[PDB]
Amino acid sequence: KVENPLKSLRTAINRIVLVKLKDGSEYIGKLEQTDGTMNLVLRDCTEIREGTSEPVAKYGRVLIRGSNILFISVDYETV
Amino acid sequence: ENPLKSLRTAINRIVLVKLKDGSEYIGKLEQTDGTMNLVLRDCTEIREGTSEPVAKYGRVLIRGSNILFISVDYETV
Amino acid sequence: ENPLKSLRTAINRIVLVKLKDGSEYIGKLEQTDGTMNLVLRDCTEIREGTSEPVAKYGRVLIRGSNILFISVDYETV
Amino acid sequence: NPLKSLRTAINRIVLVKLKDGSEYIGKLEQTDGTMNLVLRDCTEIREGTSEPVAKYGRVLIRGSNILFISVDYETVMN
Amino acid sequence: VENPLKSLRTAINRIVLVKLKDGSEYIGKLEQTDGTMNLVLRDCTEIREGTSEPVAKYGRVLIRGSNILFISVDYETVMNS
Amino acid sequence: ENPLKSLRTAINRIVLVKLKDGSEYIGKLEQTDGTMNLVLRDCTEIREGTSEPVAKYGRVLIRGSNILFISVDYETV
Amino acid sequence: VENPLKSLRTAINRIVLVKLKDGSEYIGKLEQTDGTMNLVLRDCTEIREGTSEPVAKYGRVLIRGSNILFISVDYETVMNSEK
Repeated sequence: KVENPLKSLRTAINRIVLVKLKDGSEYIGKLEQTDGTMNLVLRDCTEIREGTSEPVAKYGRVLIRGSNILFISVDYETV
Repeated sequence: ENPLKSLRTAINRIVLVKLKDGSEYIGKLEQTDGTMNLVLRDCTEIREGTSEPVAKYGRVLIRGSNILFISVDYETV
Repeated sequence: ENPLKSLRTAINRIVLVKLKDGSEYIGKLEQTDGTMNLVLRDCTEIREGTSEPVAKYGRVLIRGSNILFISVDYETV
Repeated sequence: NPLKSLRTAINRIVLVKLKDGSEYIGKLEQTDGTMNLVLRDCTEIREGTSEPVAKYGRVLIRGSNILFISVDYETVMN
Repeated sequence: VENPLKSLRTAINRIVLVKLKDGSEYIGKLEQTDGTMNLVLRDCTEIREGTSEPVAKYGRVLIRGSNILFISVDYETVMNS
Repeated sequence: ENPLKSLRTAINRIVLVKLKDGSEYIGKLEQTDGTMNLVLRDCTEIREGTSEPVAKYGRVLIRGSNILFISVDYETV
Repeated sequence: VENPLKSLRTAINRIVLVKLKDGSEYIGKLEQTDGTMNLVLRDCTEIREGTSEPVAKYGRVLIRGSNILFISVDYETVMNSEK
């Protein structure tokens, strides 16, 4: 079957991803929805700071605007 | 399962709207457009943690173009 | 529903406009537009947080793409 | 509608504020749907005053960078 | 009357001034423009507060119209004062 | 003759991506498309001149509209 | 005489300067171009303000036309002041 960047976004549904917006902020959540424009819907969204033991704020269920995203960590693994 | 009807399901509830400014706002969502244009009843700007209320704007119309994200169920307390 | 119809209901009233640079402007709304191009009267710039006019501009055509939000029902005084 | 309010001020002085917050005045000649303007005798005046900074002559201002345009400057004369 | 792009198109073979989004100004001799306000200038040099300096020569440059604040189409008349 | 068809010659290779943040990231390019969206494996953030990584993000989807330039083969050897 | 984007294609194999919106300048030898001003460069070297002194080597880069301020076509001869 096919493989394209945007399909790989659609395959990350129901798993834990990191989204980095353009302001430099990073939010971890359980990916639930996507679209072509990269509009995300996440569950248990938590802002984090790199370094640090992850969370610094919780936002619950969040609709993210694809226009403002820099990248998406498709399968975020803490090791 | 569209990312947008999740938004329009959140109408009549209290939402958090963050903008590129890092500016966060909280208010009862009334109306919603496909380009994520927003109207909020009782929209008070809140700093992050802080104190919360910073400025009370009443009913605001928010351009969708300038939004980072929207916490659709921001009765997260 | 439709968020921009909420803009045609503020005409001939005072509104507050937050622009992208963060500067705020009060004035009386006259005409509107699809691109949220606004025309205000007695428009005075006020500084972030306060109600103090630091500059008055009179009748002002505002470009819509540079607007953060519009406080539609700025009675709240 | 707004963009015909703009044409009211043809051959009259308007004030234009760009995204970087720099303000410019000059006599409006020509406009279009994206608010691309043409001004004569363009100057930088400094905010609050009408004391020039830089003269620029006839200028074409790209519309997307415009914060606002005060079409009825020159009545701020009063 | 009117069509802002036209005043740009009659400015060919003239000395113009371009203020870009980075906030810097340049002068040069205009040579090619299009509908997207893309500019081709000769003898381009960065520009200042008053008269006009030669801070940095960039020669023959193509200027992407999407990042231009404005263009002064008769700048020679200006620095002829 | 096409700038983008030089990008797809870099798949499975290590490239450097500088976002508009100025922030730069190295990683094995896996997937691309016409919008210059990229998928990197072992995406790590770097500071030019230094050896230590700023952050590890693993397999990353990079949105194409926020990229400055792609070093479509970082031969640092 | 002709059309801006096309004058960019007469600059293939030349040393050109590219300034991005952030303000950083890069020097390299132009390979491939398209309508949206997307570029491919060899010898891509970031140079410091106005000078011709290298600060970072990037080799072959695909540059996004969206983020360009300008392109100094044939930049080679424009190295009078130094080298």
